[PDB]
Amino acid sequence: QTPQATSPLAAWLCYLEHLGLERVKQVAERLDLLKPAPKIFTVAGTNGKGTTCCTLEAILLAAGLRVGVYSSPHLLRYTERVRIQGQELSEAEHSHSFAQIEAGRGDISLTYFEFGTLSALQLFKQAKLDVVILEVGLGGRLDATNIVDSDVAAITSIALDHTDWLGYDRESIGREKAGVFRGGKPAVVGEPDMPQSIADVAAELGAQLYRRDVAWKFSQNGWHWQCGERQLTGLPVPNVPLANAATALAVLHYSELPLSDEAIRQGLQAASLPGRFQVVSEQPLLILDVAHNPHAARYLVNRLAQVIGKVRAVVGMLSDKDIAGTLACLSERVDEWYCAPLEGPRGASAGQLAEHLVSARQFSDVETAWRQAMQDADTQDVVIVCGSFHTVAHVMAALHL
Repeated sequence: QTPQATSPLAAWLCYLEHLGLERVKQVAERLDLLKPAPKIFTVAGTNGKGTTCCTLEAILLAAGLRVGVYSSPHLLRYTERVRIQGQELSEAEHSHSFAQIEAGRGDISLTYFEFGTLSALQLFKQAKLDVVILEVGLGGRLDATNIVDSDVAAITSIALDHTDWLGYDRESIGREKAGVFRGGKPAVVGEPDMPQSIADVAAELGAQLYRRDVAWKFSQNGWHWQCGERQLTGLPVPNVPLANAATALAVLHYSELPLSDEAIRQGLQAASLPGRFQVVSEQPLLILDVAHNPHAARYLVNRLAQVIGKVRAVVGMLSDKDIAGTLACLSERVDEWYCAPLEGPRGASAGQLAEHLVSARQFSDVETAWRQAMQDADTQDVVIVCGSFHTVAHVMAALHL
């Protein structure tokens, strides 16, 4: 049955779970959703989209602007996906927005993500925003967020999130992501090892390509961000990866928005996202991180090295990830492994994780694994929960965050 505006959000999510861009575009046109705010930033990338967006948001809010952010996936609540002024909306607002998309689409079928994307646009449109930040779901060219013409588009990073396959490489991934670029608009690339396909697409489109280590760069007791002969010096170090903060500053720079020193510094000091190298406790140090590929794992290993005792990892992953690569990378720093299954046909068993490891413990579920790691942990240890949004979410639910 079809839910209504007054139905619980959970009933809407069940309906949606049971569901090129021509179809989602046609619905957005019917509902005048293509221009949610006067300034739109679209952020693609394999990793770092979340923390790039949260840095943009923090600086723009510090500047006194009205800002919305659309991000995905979520940890505990669907409502995490749409932030306005840094905050989540009520479930009721979501149910009402979904009902408007449902009425509005008529006979046109939409996917879960298209539906959620149109709902977000509708929420943003009503909120009288200055700037909307759209995190791409997957890829770029064919993502629902690509129906909106952005003022600035960015690629945060290029990395392989899946296993070997013909024709699947940095070049193929890059090409699809570059689909978010627009003719005559800044195309910011925060990946330092940029595939050529990104430059080729930018060139076919007529976008203005602005690459890290060509057009702008950064270096790190603050840090510096430079673009040509101008720089910001002695910036505060944020609680996000500096590469992503730097991509955010590049977006802001090429947008030409007026932004004070105070807004930049306050935003950098505020920027953070749950589950992105999130310290939840000390002695022992408990960190939650949604890393689920080798590139994300590399950053995690580097951070772990500087918080220096044993490192105990609580891990669960989806079966279609590069499990061998991610676990090989983490294994550079992880001393003790606590493996758990994730539920459903899409979730890897604990045995599927353990086959890539030597000494691994296997548990019935992530909470159980995590509790055993915390029991085993000495005060000098680090316990890192990682592998998937799902793994992190199970521990956050257990901790009642």
